[PDB]
Amino acid sequence: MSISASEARQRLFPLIEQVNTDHQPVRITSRAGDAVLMSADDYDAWQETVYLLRSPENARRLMEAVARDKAGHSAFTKSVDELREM
Amino acid sequence: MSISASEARQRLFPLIEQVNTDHQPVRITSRAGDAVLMSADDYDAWQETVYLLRSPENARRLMEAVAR
Amino acid sequence: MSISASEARQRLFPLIEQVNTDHQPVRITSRAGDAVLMSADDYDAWQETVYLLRSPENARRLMEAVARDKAGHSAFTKSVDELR
Amino acid sequence: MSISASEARQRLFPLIEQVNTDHQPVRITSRAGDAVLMSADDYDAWQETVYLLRSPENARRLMEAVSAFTKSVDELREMAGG
Repeated sequence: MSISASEARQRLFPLIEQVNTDHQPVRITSRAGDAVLMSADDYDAWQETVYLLRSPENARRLMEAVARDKAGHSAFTKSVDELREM
Repeated sequence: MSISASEARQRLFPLIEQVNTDHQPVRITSRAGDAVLMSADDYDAWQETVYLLRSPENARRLMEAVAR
Repeated sequence: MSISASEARQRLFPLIEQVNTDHQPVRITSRAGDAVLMSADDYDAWQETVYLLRSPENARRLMEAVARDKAGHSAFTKSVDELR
Repeated sequence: MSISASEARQRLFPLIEQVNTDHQPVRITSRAGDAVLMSADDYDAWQETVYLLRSPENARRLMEAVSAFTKSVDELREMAGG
């Protein structure tokens, strides 16, 4: 979860499998500054949902969609549970 | 809507049905500060979404799930 | 810690000053439904600051702009002065 | 503007430098799946500001961060810290 740009340039393939599995960002350090590698799905999803949050009513529309079905229930309970653990 | 504090005071109960129905906030003017009246479900969903947005993976999980 | 709509309609004015002085939203419970009353400023800032994070890269520019706000007009003029 | 991991591997050092100079993220595509590389300072601002936004008070404070009067603040400051 933190490594030199030097160790990361060798190890990009497994770092990318990594961020896409455990969904944990990787800090890459460097003399010319530090960087974060992350799952590109996660990042994109994060942007696109903030895109939809133009107002409280959209946040409400999101929660409902989540309340609609059993897969919504699953995904939302796991998120709250993640939260509850930290 | 967009009204005065006295206008908002006498009209307060229909304002609460209005907010719970059209989900639009109501801007109340007063020389003591402006205020917004919004539905409680809207407020709670907004604040909850923002809290859940702490983890980016959560967004991806909100997304994947609606699409189920 | 909520208040009934009837108590709210009564005390609207002091509720309004108070939502703006202490900036804490008040929850209103009624037979007509539930509401939250908060300052227009908290509400505008909530919506706009989220809109700005549409690009995660705005976060740092928000942080720095607010830092330049707290610095004062003072920091600017000195910048201007350091010269060619 | 996405590059292959095989490209990212080659110019990893200038890429890290770019991301931090430009304050723009880079999308890396690879046989191992997709990633986004971003300045660490800016990832951090981003996680922190979303954390702060839970609260509408903190949000207000991000919007609203902001003489003879101002003179005397400076005077008191100095008096209080000298």
